[PDB]
Amino acid sequence: MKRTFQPSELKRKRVHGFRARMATKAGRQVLARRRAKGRHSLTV
Amino acid sequence: MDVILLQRIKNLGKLGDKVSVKAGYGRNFLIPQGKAVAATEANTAAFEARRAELEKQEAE
Amino acid sequence: MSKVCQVTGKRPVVGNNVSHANNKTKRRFEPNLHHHRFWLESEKRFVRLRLTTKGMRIIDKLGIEKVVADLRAQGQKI
RNA sequence: CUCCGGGGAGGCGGCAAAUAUCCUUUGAUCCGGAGAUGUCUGAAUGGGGGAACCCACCUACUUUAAGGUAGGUAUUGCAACAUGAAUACAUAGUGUUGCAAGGCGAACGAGGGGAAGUGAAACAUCUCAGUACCCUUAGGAAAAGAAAUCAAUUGAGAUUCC
RNA sequence: UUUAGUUGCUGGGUAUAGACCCGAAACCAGGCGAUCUAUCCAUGAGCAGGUUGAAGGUUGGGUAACACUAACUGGAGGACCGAACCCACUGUCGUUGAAAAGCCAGGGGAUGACUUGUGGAUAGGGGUGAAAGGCUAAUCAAGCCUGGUGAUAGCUGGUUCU
RNA sequence: UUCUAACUCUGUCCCGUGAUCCGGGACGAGGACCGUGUCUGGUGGGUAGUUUGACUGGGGCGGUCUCCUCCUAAAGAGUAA
Ligand SMILES: NCCC[C@H](N)CC(=O)N[C@@H]1[C@H](O)[C@@H](OC(N)=O)[C@@H](CO)O[C@H]1NC1=N[C@@H]2C(=O)NC[C@@H](O)[C@H]2N1
Repeated sequence: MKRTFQPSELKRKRVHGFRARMATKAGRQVLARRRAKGRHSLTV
Repeated sequence: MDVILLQRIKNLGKLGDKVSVKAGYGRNFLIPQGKAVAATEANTAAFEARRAELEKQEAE
Repeated sequence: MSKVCQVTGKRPVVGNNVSHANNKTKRRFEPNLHHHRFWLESEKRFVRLRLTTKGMRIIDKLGIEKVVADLRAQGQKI
């Protein structure tokens, strides 16, 4: 049966990407939190 | 508003009289058309000291 | 770009509605703002300002030129 | 990598031994200070974009082929200058130059908004509490501050903290 | 009129704090989700084969002219039978399954209110719904994550040497 | 009743300007109305927070809930359904 995850890299980058996060204040706060926690990879 | 005229008005008076006028009449009609100006002490002194004769000269 | 009076600086403030049973809910009080065109002789033109009726009372008492000079000195495009 | 100072026999960073070529008393490795170089992304600022990519223009020098070197080309605010409508003076608009700003980061400060769980042995006034949280913005601290203040024997004498 | 207090140290009790420990269904604030699914927008793609024979047209009959009529053409339809494709009516099996919704044998639609790819829009007391309180990432009579938060529990359990 | 000068136009033309936004100008149609701020009466399950008793031969329905007199009450007092 069809499952929930149907991967598409263009959609992945446009929804969860670095520039998408930079575009809004809440996304910049997300990036700040992840930098403070010390994640090795900030975004997808 | 208290104003002094610079010309003649049919019911108000004429030529330098100080009369009490509703704020709208002065603000929207008289001042922006030059028929009168507000009766500040400086305005009254300036009108009376020099330009009284100058205004009285212009009949029409 | 806001409900702010150009002449006096008034703006909305917050308060409460109080009922007969003393229930309190948040509200705001707004200024009596609106637009008005003033003839300016020194520049031969009409200047349009967003202001309150208290702003008009101040303009009536002080003169339009003095008020415009004060706003320009405060740094507004009039 | 360079210079200056220290030091005086070993050294070629670690996982990580071996090995090779080796460097060094003409002073190495090492330690401290000052300089040189410093790709691409990122406020990213020549335009665009799915970050680390795609596409440009203008000068000066250089090449004879289809290029190379260096510099410049963002926006907004202020100032000077130039240009310039409806419209005659003007203003709006437009451009050049010069200056400044933006972003990040622990807590503490000031300001703009602001709950509910809970307690009241139920609950609406009240409490929780101007707390949690969101937004703007400083400084090494901030804020406040030199009485239109208190006191009540006619006395005290700015603000802050215990 | 009752005539020994007071300040330390240790211990028993009480009060304010999470106050002996573990346990809700909930409520509030700020963020993350339409790669599943619901509806919509733009641009592309798909539907073997066989039947039936609507409107209209031509010709001949028939009328004072109509009207009427026969034959031939013609190819309509949320038309018919039936593969692909899309569904899900019955039964057996499976139920620590091959599978967190299937296989097998039969079944329905199959040119349309049709099926489908790519890219977009709508975000939580909101969305969308040919309407079942259905769906909104295996979660829905109010999604998920992080904070208020160690919420409160007149209830249940547990509570360690002589 | 009339007027225009505040104010309105999701009406026409011109300029910024290469532009169905916007601003300025010229007209036209309205006009002290409409509309907005403060105060105030009405309406208001649209939305929100909550309440909606106990006893009881299970609960609900019915009955009862405070006071006085007699019996049950076992010759002092008190004694339940
Ligand atoms: N600290 C909280 C105290 C709560 C009150 N005590 C509750 C109360 O008694 N409300 C009643 C009630 O709602 C109703 O009358 C009745 N009884 O039904 C109305 C009819 O006017 O009158 C209300 N009374 C008041 N309205 C006034 C007001 O708001 N301000 C000033 C003063 O006039 C106030 N008192």
